[PDB]
Amino acid sequence: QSVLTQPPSVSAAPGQKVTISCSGNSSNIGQNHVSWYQQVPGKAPKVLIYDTKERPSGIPDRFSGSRSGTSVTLGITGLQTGDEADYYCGTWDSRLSAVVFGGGTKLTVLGQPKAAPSVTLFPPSSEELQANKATLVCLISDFYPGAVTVAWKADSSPVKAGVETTTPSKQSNNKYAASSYLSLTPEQWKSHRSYSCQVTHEGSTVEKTVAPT
Amino acid sequence: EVQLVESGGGVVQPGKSLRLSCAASGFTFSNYGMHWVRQAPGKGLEWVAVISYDGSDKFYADSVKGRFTVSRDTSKNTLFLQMNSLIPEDTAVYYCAKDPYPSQRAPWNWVDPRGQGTLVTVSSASTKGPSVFPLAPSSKSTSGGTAALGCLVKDYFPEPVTVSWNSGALTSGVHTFPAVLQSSGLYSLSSVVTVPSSSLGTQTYICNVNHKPSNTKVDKRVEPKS
Amino acid sequence: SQPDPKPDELHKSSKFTGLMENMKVLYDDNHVSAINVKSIDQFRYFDLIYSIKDTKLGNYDNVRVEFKNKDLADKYKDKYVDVFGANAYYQCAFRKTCMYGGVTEHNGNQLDKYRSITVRVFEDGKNLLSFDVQTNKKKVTAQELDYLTRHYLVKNKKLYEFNNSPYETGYIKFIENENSFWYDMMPAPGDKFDQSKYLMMYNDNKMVDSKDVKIEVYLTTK
Repeated sequence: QSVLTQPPSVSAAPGQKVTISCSGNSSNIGQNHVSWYQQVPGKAPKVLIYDTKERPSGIPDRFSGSRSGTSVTLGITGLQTGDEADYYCGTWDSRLSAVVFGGGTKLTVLGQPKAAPSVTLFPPSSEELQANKATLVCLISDFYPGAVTVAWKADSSPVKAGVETTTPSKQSNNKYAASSYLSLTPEQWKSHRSYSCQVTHEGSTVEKTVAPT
Repeated sequence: EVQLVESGGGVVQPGKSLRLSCAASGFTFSNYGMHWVRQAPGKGLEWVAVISYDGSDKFYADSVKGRFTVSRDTSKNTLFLQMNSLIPEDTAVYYCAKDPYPSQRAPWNWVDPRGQGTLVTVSSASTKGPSVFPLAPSSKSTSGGTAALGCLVKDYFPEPVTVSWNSGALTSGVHTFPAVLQSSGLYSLSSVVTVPSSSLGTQTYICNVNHKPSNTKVDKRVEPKS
Repeated sequence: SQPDPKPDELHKSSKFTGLMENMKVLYDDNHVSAINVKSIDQFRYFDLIYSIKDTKLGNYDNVRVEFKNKDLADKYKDKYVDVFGANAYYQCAFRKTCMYGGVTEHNGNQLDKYRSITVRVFEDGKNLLSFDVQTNKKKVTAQELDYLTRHYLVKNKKLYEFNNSPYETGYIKFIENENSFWYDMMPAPGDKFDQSKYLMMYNDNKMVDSKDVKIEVYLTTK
């Protein structure tokens, strides 16, 4: 997936502190100093840390950087709501002759209790089946913080083909919503005992199942 | 103060070409190397290319090697990115970034993006109205006193689509979800309303779907199955 | 080939309590340079006097170049040379100024185009950035390359400041065909900085070939 590895998400209350780890190879992080970039939702990325610990002008000393071997760490103390953003580590990779980024870490500044997702799964409609098509609709809502992963199952086996999932989006109540669609032929739908939509959130899982009969 | 302004993006058919420009000001352009970095919607940062301060070094990401070329013109203080044989996976906002220090060579361990970027969209999709399918309430699973029903709004382009229920008379318990962009280049969206299960026999539920770009306006009745 | 620095050998900036500006001025814009000049006088047996005019922008019209021994002074006494070095205004005996080495024969030493040398900078063992310095000499003194490298670092990485340095230690290493030597970039411990004694490390007039010399800078943080 990503050349550099960082956790998908982290969260804490305002005034608390968090760390974000970033790990790599002898070809990038074991060789080079690392930089960090923050991207406020809907805005452009900007440099947050460079030379593994230095702050550009305008970045407060609440942000700090540190190194431990083949991994580096970004520290944020006195968390403020404006710190809610995506954070990326970056460095040069001499094997690839490219600057490589981590996959990014979504930081949430907690403003309400964490909420597990509510999941509704719809089977293909009769009208769509008569049109020789079939779509499974998994609707995910009211989860906080807004980070989920979705896995589908045919009977009990994983299925990855034909899965399209939206990125989580903020609802009006500050919780998040997402949806996942699984496209099947009517024969595959009829052939299996059941299909399942399984949503993972904050290390815990919610799953719904539908059956042709 | 240093300013970078990206431009040139737009909608492009797959296999076609596009040239991006980054106008630089506030610093001695020819003293600094320049980078291109892109970000697909909802995904992470991806470095594209670098051209050194003197133009002798040009390095590319593997995903764009042989298709993209970085160029540079000192006189107009402009960085360019020529993109050939564009594919849907190239859809992204493209940002230019300047070397922090003059006369740099590899390794570039950080870059300084300062612009708002320019959006390029590689899609073969054309205007298309959606098919509207009912998401019927559960047949026997009266799992409580309430039931969920909806409408699947399938395979339309471009955005947006609006959904109401019962010509706006039903707004409580309605959740319309943001659309998904499929690999076909077409959007699909779903709207769901939670209603008392006792009222399924009596109350009629109709989802009102409007897709103005395709002159598609459909009221689809959603009825229980069996 | 000089052995690389041992642990605790390098000067620590924290143990120098004087003004780091006195180090910084040696590697700022004001440097002495002259092209195709011949020595006019001799103060001592191991020095040469040159008539270098920079009276428009600089502020010294006669300069004394001190060498390690009589042989170096004799070698360049009657020859037309290029001079490049960092100047010590502090006090010698010989307005006026002094320097050490930085003298190369003029005839046959110029290239048509400027040659770039890539400096590789490390901080705490990991490379920080790389950048180019330029020279148009086939044979260049290590002093000229050292000045160009540190001048960039002062301007761009705050290598020396008025009060302190953000780096605890630093040495610059020159490599020429598996043979290397280095200079300590930090002042000696104490509350005074003797500029003349520090710049004396250049008096050997050490030269490298610009074609294949490699420059590495190793820095550490507090």
